[PDB]
Parts: sequence; C-alpha cells; structure tokens
Amino acid sequence: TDFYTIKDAQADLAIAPLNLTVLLAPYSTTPATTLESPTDGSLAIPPGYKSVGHFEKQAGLTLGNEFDSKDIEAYGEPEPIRTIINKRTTTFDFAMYQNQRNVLELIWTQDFSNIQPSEFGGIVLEAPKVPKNIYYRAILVGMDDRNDRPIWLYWLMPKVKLDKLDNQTLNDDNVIEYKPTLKAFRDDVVGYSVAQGFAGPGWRDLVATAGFGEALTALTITPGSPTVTVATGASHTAQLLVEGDNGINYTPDVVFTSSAPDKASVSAAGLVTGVAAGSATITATKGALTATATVTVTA
Amino acid sequence: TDFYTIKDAQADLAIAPLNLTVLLAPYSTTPATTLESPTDGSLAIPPGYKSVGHFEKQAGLTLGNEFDSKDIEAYGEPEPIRTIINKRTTTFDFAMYQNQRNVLELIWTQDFSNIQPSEFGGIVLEAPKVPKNIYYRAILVGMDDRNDRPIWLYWLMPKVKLDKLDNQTLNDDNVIEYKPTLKAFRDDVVGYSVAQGFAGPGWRDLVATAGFGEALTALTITPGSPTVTVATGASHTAQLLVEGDNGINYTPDVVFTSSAPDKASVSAAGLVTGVAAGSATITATKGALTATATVTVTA
Amino acid sequence: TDFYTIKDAQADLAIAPLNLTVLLAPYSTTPATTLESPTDGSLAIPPGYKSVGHFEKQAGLTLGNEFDSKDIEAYGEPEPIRTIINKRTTTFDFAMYQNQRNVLELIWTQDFSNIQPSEFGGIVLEAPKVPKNIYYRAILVGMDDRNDRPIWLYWLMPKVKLDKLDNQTLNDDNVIEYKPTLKAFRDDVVGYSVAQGFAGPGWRDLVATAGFGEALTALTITPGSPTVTVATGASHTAQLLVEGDNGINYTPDVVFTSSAPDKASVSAAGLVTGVAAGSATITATKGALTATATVTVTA
Amino acid sequence: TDFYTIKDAQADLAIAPLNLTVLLAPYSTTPATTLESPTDGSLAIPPGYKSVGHFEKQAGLTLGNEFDSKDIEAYGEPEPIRTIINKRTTTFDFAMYQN
Repeated sequence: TDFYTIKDAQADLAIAPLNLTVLLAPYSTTPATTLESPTDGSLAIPPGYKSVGHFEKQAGLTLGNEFDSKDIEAYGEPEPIRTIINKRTTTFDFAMYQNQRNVLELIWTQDFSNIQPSEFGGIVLEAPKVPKNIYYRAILVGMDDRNDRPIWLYWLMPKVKLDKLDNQTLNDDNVIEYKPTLKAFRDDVVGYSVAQGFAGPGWRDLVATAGFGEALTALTITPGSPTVTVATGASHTAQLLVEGDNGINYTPDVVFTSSAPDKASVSAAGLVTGVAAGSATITATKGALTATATVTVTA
Repeated sequence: TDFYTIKDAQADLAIAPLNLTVLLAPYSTTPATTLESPTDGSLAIPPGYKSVGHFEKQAGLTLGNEFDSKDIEAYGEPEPIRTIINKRTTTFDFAMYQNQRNVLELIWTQDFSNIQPSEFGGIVLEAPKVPKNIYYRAILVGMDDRNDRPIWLYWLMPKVKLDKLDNQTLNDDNVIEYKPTLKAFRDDVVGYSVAQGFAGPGWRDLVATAGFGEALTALTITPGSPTVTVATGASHTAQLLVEGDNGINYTPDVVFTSSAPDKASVSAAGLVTGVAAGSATITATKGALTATATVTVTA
Repeated sequence: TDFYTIKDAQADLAIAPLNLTVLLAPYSTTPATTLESPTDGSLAIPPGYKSVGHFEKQAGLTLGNEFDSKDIEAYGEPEPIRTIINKRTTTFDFAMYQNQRNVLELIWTQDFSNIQPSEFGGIVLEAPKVPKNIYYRAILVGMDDRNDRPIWLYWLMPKVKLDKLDNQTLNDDNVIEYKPTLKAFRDDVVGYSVAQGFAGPGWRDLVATAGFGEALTALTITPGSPTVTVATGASHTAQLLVEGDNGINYTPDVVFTSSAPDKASVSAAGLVTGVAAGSATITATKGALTATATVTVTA
Repeated sequence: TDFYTIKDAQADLAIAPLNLTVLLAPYSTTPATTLESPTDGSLAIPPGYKSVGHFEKQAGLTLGNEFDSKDIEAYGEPEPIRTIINKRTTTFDFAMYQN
C-alpha cells in the first residue's frame, strides 16, 4: 500500500462558504431545528428570522471557541487524574453595513419597535438608561455553489447575547460599520448552545463519503406496481419516490426514463401519468445504479 | 512488586460534586432513610423536602467536623490511658440567593406559613421578639455526571438547627446572599446526626471496587425458564431479572439479546413478550460475563 | 426524576439591590408598618422619614446578625438539652457622603434643630458635653429594576441607635465620609426590631412562586356586570377590578379589551366609560388566563 | 440651510509652525508674560532668554498633557458624583544638535 491510498484525501469535502448570511430572530421566536425543508430538502428559513444584510468582506465572520477547565492533580502523577471542563464558550463577530432596525436594536440593546418616524421620516434612537440583556436566535447559513449543486452549511445558536462592541471609525471614504461580538449561550428547550449542520443537493452526494450513514449500494423504487387512470382526475397521476439502502431520498439525483412513452408519461421529477392503457416500464438510473418499476394503465 | 501495583490507585473513585443541592424539610416530616428508590434505584426524594435553590459557586458549601474529647492521664504514662470523646459536632454552611419562604424562615427562625400577601402582593416578615428553636431535616445531595452515568452522593441530617448567620453585605452589582451555618444534631428515632450515602449507576459500577461487599464474579437470571402466552393478557408479558453474586441487581448494566426474534421479543429493559410460539434463548452479556435463559412460548 | 427537576432553581428570585437608600426619622414619628401604598401598591414613604443621601459604593451597606444564647447541659447528654437564646442583635453600617443636618445629628448624638446660621450662612456644631441616647426609626429600602418592573425590598427598624463610629480619614483626593454602625433595638408598640418586606409589580409576579400564599390559577371580575350612564356625571364612569384566587389584585398585570369600542370604552387602567348605549364584553387577559365581564350602557 | 454653512470651516485658522525655536532662561530671569512688543506688536524676546538653536526636524517637538484624577463613586450611581482632577502634567521633548 502506497502513501496516497493511506492518506485518502477528498478535495470535494472541503467546503468554501462562497456566500454567507446571518439571520437574527427575537427570543420569542421558536428556535430552528434544521434548515432543510421536509418537502424537497430546499432551504427553508423559519418565520421570524430576519437577515442583517451585507457585512464587510475583508473581516468576514470569525467564530471563536474557548474552553475553561480545571484539572485535578494527585501526588506522584505528572498528568492530572481527572479534568473538569466547565463550559465551551462560543462567540462570533462580523461587521454589518446596513442601518436597519434590527442591527441598531442589536447594537444599542433596546427595542425600537415602538419608534415612530416623524412627519418627514426622521427618527431618533435613544440609548437606554442602562443596557438591557436581550437574547436572540441566530442562524449563520452559507452557500457553497459548486456545479450548480449548492451546499448549505449553517450554525444554529438558539440563544445569543451582545458580548462586545468594537470601536466605530468614521471615514469620508468608507461606510459606517457596526462590529459586534455575540456570545452564544445554552438554551434549555433545545438542549444545545451551538449546532453545526449541512444540507442541500450538493451535500447529499458527499453524505456517504463524509462518514455519516452508510454508502449507497442499491436503489429501490418505493411505489411498486402502481395503477394509473387514463381519464383525468385526482388519482390520474402518481408520484414516484426513489430511495437508497441508507435511507436517503435520491429522487432528484436519479434520471427517469420510460420504456414506452405513450403508455405512461414520466418526467424528470418522477411523475407518472398514463396517457394510454397498457403496460409500461419506468427506470430510474443514477450512475451505474438502476431501479425498475412496472406501471399498469387502465382506462 | 513494583510501586504502582502496591499503590493501587483508582482514578474513577474520585467523585466531584458537579451539581449540588440542599433540601430542607420541617421537623414534622418523616426523615429520609435513603435517596435510592427501591423500585429502580433512581433518585427519589421523600415528600416534604423542598430545595433552597441556587447558591453561590465561589463560596460553595463547607462541611466541618469537630471532636470534643477528654484525655485520662495516669502517672508514668506519657500518653493517655483512655480518651473519652464526648461529641462529634457536624456543621455546614452555604450562601443562598433566592428570597423564597423556606430560606427566609430558616434565616429568621420564624414560621411564615400564616403570612398572607397584601392586596398588591406585598409581604412584611417581622422578626420574632425572641429567636425560636426550630429544627429541620436536611439533605445535601450532589450529582457527578460521568459519561452519562450519574453518581448521586448525599449527606442526610435528620436534625439541623440554625447555629450562625454571617454578615450580610449589600452591593449595587451583587445579589443578596443569605449565609447560614447549620449545626446537625442527633435524632433519637433514626439514631444518627449525619449519614453519607452513595447511589446511581456509576456507583453500581464502582461499588465492588470501592470495597463494599464482594466483587461481581458471575451473573444469574432469576426468572430462569418462564412461560409466556401468545394471546394478549395480564400474563402475556414476563419481566426478566439479572442478578449478581454479590446481591446487586445488574439488569440495566447487561445487554439483552434473543436467539430467535420471532419466538421471543426482548428489549433493553429485559421484558419478554411471546410474539410466536417456540423456544428461544435470552442472553444477557455484561463485560466478559454472560447469563443464559430459555423461554418457551405457547399459543 | 432528574437532578434539575429536584433542584427546582428559580433564577428570577435572586434580587440585587441595584439602588439603595436609608431613611431616618426622629423617634416621635409613627413607625412605618409597610412601604406599600394601599391605594395602588406604589412605594409610599410615611412623612417624617428623611433620606441620608448618597453613600459609598465600594463599602456598600453591611447588615450583621448575632445570637446570644446559653446552653443547658445535662449529665450523660453530649448535646444540650435546651438552648436559651436571649436576643438577636442586628446592626447595619454604611458610609454617607452628604453633610446634611440629620447626618451630622446622627454622628454627633445631638439635636441641631435649634442651630441658626450666622449672618453669612456659617454654622458651628458643638459636640455635647456627654453623648446622648437618641433613637431613630430607620428604613433601608432598595430597588431592583428588571424589565421596567421594579422590586422594592426593605428593612424596617422601628428603633435604632448609633452604636459605633469608625475612624474618619481626610484625603485631598476623597470626600469626607461618615461611617456609623447602628444597632437596632426592639420597639414595644410595633413589637419587632427588624422586619424584611417586599413589594412592587415584580414581587407581585414572583410572590406566588416564592411560596407565600397560593399560586394564581384563575381570575375574577369583582364588579361583575356594571351600568354606566351616557350622560356626563359622577356615575358615568365605572372602574373595573380584576382579582386573583389567592387574593392579590392583578389589575395592572391583565390586558383590557372591549368587544365593541363604541358601546363601552375601556383603557389599560380598566375604566369603563359608556360612549354609546349598548351591551359590550370586557375581556381581561393575563398569560393563558382570561376573565370576561358584560357592561350595559343606558342612555 | 445646507451642510457647508453649518460646518463653517475656515482653512486660514489652521496654523502650521513653519519655523520653531525654544529659548531657555535661568530661574532668576523675570518670566515673560507676552511676546508682543507694546510699541508696534513685533516679536520681543525678554532679556535672559537664550535659544538652544537647531534641533532635529524628523523628531520635531512633542508636547504631552496628562491628567491625574480620582472619581468619587456613590451607591447606585453608574457614573461618579464628583471627579477630583489633581493635576494636568505638561511635558515636551526635542532633539537638540548644538553643543
């Protein structure tokens, strides 16, 4: 065995967040559990999460993790017999550009929902008497677009608080930047402080390679031998679902073909409509893996 | 024999009270004899023991022990011929944060059960003209969570009394702390002043190593070969019970398998349900030890 | 039952005296029974109590409690058979900045009410040839401001006397501080030496959880179904009253709505004003609980 | 009213010390009160002040001001109730050439 086989390097698993956005929601909003829609796996932001818009490219977004642990030392032991990690402090910071309501609320620790614009649109936002402890739910979601198969990777922080505010420098040749450092706290209802997740059509290809689940070996068409009506109606169409050995829906990834197009009409998605009564064979093929089903059309 | 073998140090026997809570009950309550539930060994607190809530981390909780002894000295004997130890005084102190009824009753040596809030919820707690002699029942129970197998170690004090009250300091940036020093007395009906106890799955793992009882050398299935009915009914399900030689129930620790899943269905809890008639072998494996039972299912 | 449920820790019951003030009144003043105004529950200080002003933050205010007890010991009993607690001495000390009349009177144990300033406003305060035994009535009231719902917690001492005076240091970079230690005695008329009390909307929120009285389970509209006249007059307006099962007035906490605004107009205070004749339904909602009343307006 | 009228910027009021000199005098000399001659407003150095001559251009002449103050904090007040500024120390440094 040579060195390269042992190394087993997969350049595809390296994910570059080509686009990124941060969505903040008030603490009353139900925290998000996953960003994948149950319908078709598309990106689905839960209601109440509103983005903070553009932020500075050069600084980007910085995530920091810090451990605070106490080690128990016994006599004669060079290394501790037991170490106690109290917490894992997670923070993240960025540099927003936009002077919208939520950004100013975040930086001023105040609720400006009651602020009403004056007769000419002018507003005045007063800093509170003492800073308030306001908690938000944060979704940091980024898209890596490769071969038109995006990978959406996101950080879910169900409870964050404004921990630090950097210095604000005003220049005549630059826009105003707000640079807060937000600390993520533990949330009891969901049981985690920060969660990292992946989703998207691009990630579905790399699920097996990354080591989550089992490698795809066989393809199976879940609807077996369906009967479709020639006449128009609610039961005139039947939707096919293709699955794998590891339990992942591979329908968007497979290619649908019909042996007899007139008897049954199949699309790329997998819908089956029986134009003419008879027997047809619908085959879903992805790579070298093939699944076949038979459709009977009765008028 | 090298030095390490002689030392025979077990780093798993070091228990750190990662979480700690103090529960106080009125003297009329029946004192707790153990915090282990006889049903399944889980942490069960007798009714009437109400917790005091949060308390200061930095101060922590301090246990103190003192001995009062008199030495009988004889002529020509450099050391005493007999030592009469009159009493072992046990005390403990901590700094509570919460301003609830039991805490204020404890610090004020008064019963506030008759205090009713005013029309708008306000209350006034008048200190008694003379401090009262009030006794409580105390439980100091702490959880050490290691690899999701908690160890609950507790101190039971069937008769405690407020002995001292530290100076209280009001600061504009610090919460109000009540710091009582409670002295444990002897309770005649139960027979002790303080009792230290251990419980939990982690202690069940470490009970044999710690030197209490004998080590676990073999397993035994007490139900042996039971009978189970296919038809639904009260006797349709039979619960197994794995026991150790040292008399400790090791059912949660062992792993249950069934030779023929159709004949007899067994779960992690060990319950046998006869889906189909036939003879099956139930195997409970823990570590390198194995127990076997035969279950026959009759239709 | 897991450990957290047994602990049952309420972080909202921790009260931090964000602001604090000490009010001293001459012994002839009627002692304060409570700081809660019976009219609306707001903070109401009885007349004659004049505040001492600012005092040092770093030193803060220190409250100390001491017990004077004697133990009766019998033959063969390691612990005392009876403890006779003679008294509970309470003291409190702080460091005032302001050179008011009352502060200097307190530190000098003299009555300066007859001191008249000279032609240009100068005064001279001669210490008495022998210190006097002067008693005051003291209120130590602090406010914790959380989400604009203050909690006022106070200590009432109906009879205090200057017990100690710390060393006074003069520095060119420090104001002059008077640091007295006042001991609270027993007032025969009210029957106590120190009384701790709580009030405010925040306490009304937390009074049920703290264990005083019973919890709020249902609401009630005590006025029931009132009548209001369209014509202007004394009886034209009728004030509603929302009450809880535990006997606490929850009118500020509930939200008032009117089914038909024209028939009956109700504000946040709950006052029903009959603009137009007709039947309207007034709904008071608090959390998940709701109370309903019917108001009929006759022209 | 537009922004530039409100700003009211006067470029002439910006003074650049094109030439500089430092004159030291012994403590017995009567201190100067003003450098304007009463006769015609010309620059008039009082007697006893002798210049130190050339000094380094790149280093320039650095003036520094430092306040030392103590703030009195009361209970419940986030901001001090009184600030006692003890002193405003002034220093200046330069790199002389002449021996």
